[PDB]
Amino acid sequence: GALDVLQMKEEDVLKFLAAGTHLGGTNLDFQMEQYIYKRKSDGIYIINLKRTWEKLLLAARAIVAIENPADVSVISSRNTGQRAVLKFAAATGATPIAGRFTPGTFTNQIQAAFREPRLLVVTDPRADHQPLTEASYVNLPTIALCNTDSPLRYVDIAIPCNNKGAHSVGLMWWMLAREVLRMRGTISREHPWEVMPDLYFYRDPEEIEKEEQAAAEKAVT
Amino acid sequence: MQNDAGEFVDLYVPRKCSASNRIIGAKDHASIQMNVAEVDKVTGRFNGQFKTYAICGAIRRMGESDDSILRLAKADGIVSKNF
Amino acid sequence: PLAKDLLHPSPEEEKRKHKKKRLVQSPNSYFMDVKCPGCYKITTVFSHAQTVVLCVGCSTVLCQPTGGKARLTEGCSFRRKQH
Amino acid sequence: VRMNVLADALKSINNAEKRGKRQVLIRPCSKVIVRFLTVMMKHGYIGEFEIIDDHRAGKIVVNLTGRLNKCGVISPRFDVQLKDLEKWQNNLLPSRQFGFIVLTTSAGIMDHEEARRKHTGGKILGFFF
Amino acid sequence: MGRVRTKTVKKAARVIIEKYYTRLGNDFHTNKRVCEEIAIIPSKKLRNKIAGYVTHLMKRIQRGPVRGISIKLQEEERERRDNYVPEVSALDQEIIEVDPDTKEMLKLLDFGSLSNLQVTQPTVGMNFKTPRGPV
Amino acid sequence: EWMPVTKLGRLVKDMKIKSLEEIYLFSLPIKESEIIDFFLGASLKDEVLKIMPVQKQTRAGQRTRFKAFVAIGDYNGHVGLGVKCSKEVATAIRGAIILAKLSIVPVRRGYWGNKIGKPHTVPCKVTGRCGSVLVRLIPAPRGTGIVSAPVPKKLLMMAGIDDCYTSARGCTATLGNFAKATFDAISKTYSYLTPDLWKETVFTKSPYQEFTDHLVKTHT
Amino acid sequence: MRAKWRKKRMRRLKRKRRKMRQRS
Amino acid sequence: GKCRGLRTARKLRSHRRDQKWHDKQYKKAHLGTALKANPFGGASHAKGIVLEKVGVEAKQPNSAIRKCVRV
Amino acid sequence: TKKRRNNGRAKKGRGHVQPIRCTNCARCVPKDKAIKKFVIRNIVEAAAVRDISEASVFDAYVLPKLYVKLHYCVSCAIHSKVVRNRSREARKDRTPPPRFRP
RNA sequence: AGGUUCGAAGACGAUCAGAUACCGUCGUAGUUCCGACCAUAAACGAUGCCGACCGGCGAUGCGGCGGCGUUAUUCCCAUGACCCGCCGGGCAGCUUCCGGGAAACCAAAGUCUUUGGGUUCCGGGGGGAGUAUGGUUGCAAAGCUGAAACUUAAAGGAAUUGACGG
Ligand SMILES: [Mg+2]
Ligand SMILES: [Mg+2]
Ligand SMILES: [Mg+2]
Ligand SMILES: [Mg+2]
Ligand SMILES: [Mg+2]
Ligand SMILES: [Zn+2]
Repeated sequence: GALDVLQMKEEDVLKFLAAGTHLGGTNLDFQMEQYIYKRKSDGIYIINLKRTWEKLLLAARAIVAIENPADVSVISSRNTGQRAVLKFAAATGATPIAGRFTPGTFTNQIQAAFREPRLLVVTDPRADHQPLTEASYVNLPTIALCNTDSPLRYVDIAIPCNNKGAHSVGLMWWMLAREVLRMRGTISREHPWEVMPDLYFYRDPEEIEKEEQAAAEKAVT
Repeated sequence: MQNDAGEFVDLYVPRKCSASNRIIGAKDHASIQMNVAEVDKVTGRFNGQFKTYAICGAIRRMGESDDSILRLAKADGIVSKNF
Repeated sequence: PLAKDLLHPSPEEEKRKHKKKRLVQSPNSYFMDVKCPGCYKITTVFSHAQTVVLCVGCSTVLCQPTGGKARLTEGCSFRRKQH
Repeated sequence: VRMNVLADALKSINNAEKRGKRQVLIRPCSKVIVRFLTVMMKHGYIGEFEIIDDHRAGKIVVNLTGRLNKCGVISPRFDVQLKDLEKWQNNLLPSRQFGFIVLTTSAGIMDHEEARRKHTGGKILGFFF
Repeated sequence: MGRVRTKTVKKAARVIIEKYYTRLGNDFHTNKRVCEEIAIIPSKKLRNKIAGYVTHLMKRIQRGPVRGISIKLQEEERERRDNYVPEVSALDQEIIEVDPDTKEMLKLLDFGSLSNLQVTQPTVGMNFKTPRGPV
Repeated sequence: EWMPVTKLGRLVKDMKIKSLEEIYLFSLPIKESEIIDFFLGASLKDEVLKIMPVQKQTRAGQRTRFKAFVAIGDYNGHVGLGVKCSKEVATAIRGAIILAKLSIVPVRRGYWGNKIGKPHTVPCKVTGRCGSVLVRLIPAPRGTGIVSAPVPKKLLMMAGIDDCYTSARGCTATLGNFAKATFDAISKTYSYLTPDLWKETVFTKSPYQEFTDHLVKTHT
Repeated sequence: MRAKWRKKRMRRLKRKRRKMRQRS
Repeated sequence: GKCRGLRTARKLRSHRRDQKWHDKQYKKAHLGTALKANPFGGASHAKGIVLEKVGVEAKQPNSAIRKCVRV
Repeated sequence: TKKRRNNGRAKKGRGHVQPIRCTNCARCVPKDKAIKKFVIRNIVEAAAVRDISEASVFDAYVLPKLYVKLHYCVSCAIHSKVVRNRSREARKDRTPPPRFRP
């Protein structure tokens, strides 16, 4: 996105800094080197937020180019992102796959679990290498949410934000959903989106089993 | 194709990779052809027409697919020059 | 990266690369003016000098040859020649 | 040691072409290399190439257009008469519809079709198709 | 020893649990009395073995979300997933502890000089990396 | 009676895709043999190349399965070679026929020189490699026919090539590898880039996006 | 046999042959 | 590898003619001792006198008395 | 067939490595080829620590450790079960087995 | 010269159907040093040398260069010991659909039918045979060069299944 309306806003910058999504790993992939700003004294690589925004806009243009919203598939094998891809598919009408991605989903045409999408979006290339390689048998262009040390073997629209922080993953997924909705005739580009970014955040079970009762005690008293 | 008489004697013309300028084979299932939907200048909304990029299987197996897509989008104007 | 610009490398990788393996060879050394305290004259000394440089007006050593660079004696001022 | 500068340059160009690179650097430049690249570029197999000129033998950065299959060399510069140019032409070229064989002639460094046009032979240099 | 159940009983027990979770209970005899009309079991021994596994699986269900599908368990899961967005976001922090290098990155991005950012003092020592090898 | 489970197969069945070259343009894999017999109906000739009895030693002696090599292709520029091994000869034959139908590749025909009419020979010398068998297909003038060993001769004949010089190296007695190397050589006639293909390719709509509404209505 | 022991046997035989030839 | 110089023809022909002695066909045909050992002496046929009639036992998997003549 | 890339020894940029005698059978084994085990064992058995502590003249006496380095030819190493045959893929990892601290 | 240990030969004791061996005891030549021979090893990376190109990563040894800092003395910088990088040459290692190969595997065993950077040595089915003979070196043992008659349809290499394993 080269336009002035298609620019990162201060609210977006604040979300990005609060959720993290710029503190990469200590390892740098040579094909991810073009997204890094600088390496800290901690060894943590600092990812350029503008390059991340540009790649996210490129991914949004790739996604909205498909007439059937069901033809794009979102996969998160790791738990930190399954809720994000579920909410993303619910908002955008995509087809989600969470948890164990069974082999032969895109290639073995016999089982009913077989499906052939027109776009692949991946939370993490290391966690989701199995849908990555299978996408190479069916002519499937791929988007992935790649970190500084993510391999880029079968990735096409690699977004350099993060894959480790749950807050960062929820934020990047919510941001992608908001962008692909604003590109289509869904959001009016003026008021902020009514969907809170916390909705996409993965929560560890010891929060689910204590937060609801803490909130119940606060409400009842 | 295109013998002396002029007609194109070849039953198809294959696509060439938009990065490596390589012929995408008939059985090269690793190849892709994605569409990047450009928006209008004023509201940033999809306007129906788009632009198309094709990558051969060799490039997007050695890993250089993302760089090629970014370069083509930069050249065509999708990505701003200040990237 | 399939499209590294070999014609116009930025000065950072130009300076990190080996002197022979640069686009054009450039020596890593330089010439320096050396001020010995208590003396007015100025001696032009090679940055990688292999010999002990002495002031012709004072029996003082200015640099001690080492493996890579002549280590200047303490208290001695130095500056560059035309970058 | 290096005994054929042109062979090294052609091998570097071929390797960079095979690896999908957009630009190749060949370290030892020479008049023969510049003329060979001129023939290749005028036939459209390569793009513009720029000569980096140091006070030693210069370097060349060539813009690869991706439409090159092979740019090999014939190392012993065999004398090629016009009577035996056809055997060379059907031993080194993939077909008769495309491919060029560059040989250094008395009239200069030029491909085989120009040599046959002006009726002269010479010493073989290399082939590119 | 050798009391292990087979696929025939386990799959049928899971199916009749996920079809008739409301009617089933923790009593073995009640379950073996509902089986004859909610299912067709050719043998009495097979029927009561299925009922026993149903009792065990419903004990496991009431003590935890077994992989067997359950509409009440799934609606609880749905309520616990697509809700509990906190009334205040987790990303609207008043102050953000920012790296000076990231501050320079934001400055070059042109989004520097923001009142919500607090510049951290960068650490000194460069002592990351685990020690190499054993010992 | 053919019920397809594929977007591509569904588009083929309901008259949405007209030519096999339309599929070949986008490199879409064919995953069911009932796609092409709709296209190459009654024109796909069939020939069984060899029946070889592979064996696997077990506790109670050895058991034998029959590996069938089937090469098919209309004599117009399409060819395919399938290899299937099964217990029964007929089952292996049918499986190899289906696989040869699946691995149907297009063949590029060129001219030896002085392009006059329909092309007759390979556009340039192509090399196929499989195991230790190396097969090279050299362009030949009109009327020379296919000069080669019989096993590649029939495969080149059914591929639409009229004239071709052939040079083979290695253990050509290995009929499976020998046929597969020639098939690989035939396949990469388009994988070779030639100056008449140097024009910048124009991109058309993929059938998946061109017929996505009809796919949604029909291919549920 | 082991190749080394065939070598040793051949060396013994060669010495015997040399001795017999020298005896003439 | 092999030499490829413009004036290496002497070494190439020398190495070819030196290495040509290492295949059985050329050594047999050009050494001359195989001709000496051949009873026919380079002839297609020969005439002889039957000294005896002998039977030759067949090889191991077969079993027959091959009827030969000592000539 | 070449079973191991390193030929089962650590000699990389050397011509000759001095031999050592196997602690079990006194076989001349190259030093970089022999299996080395550095056992650090209590000089008394874990069953006898209490009795020695009771019969000690000192109150807080720290019992000595025993430091013995063992070298084995691969024959004695395999026969003594310190090393075991591994699958073709499982031969490639060099990480020692865990100490089983818990 | 010297000879402590070990230990060909040898002696004895065991084991065994036999046991000229494996095990044990003893023990010569030798193993040690100096001088003179010999020139052979699975002398191996079973992989010629020089040169160019073609992936990534983390280390390691040497030299040099640049940097927060900790440490040694001292008052500070030098200079050592660490920490983080860069460059050059090495021993290597991990990963890779670069590519190759029959495969094992190899970033060289790649850049090879799209066959040509320069050059050296060398193989032509298995045996006979590294034998005979000749020549030559050596005190000797032996080293180097090295056939033929005849015989044979296989011998071999890598991998798969099975069987078997003191
Ligand atoms: Mg073995
Ligand atoms: Mg050695
Ligand atoms: Mg003794
Ligand atoms: Mg050479
Ligand atoms: Mg032989
Ligand atoms: Zn031992």
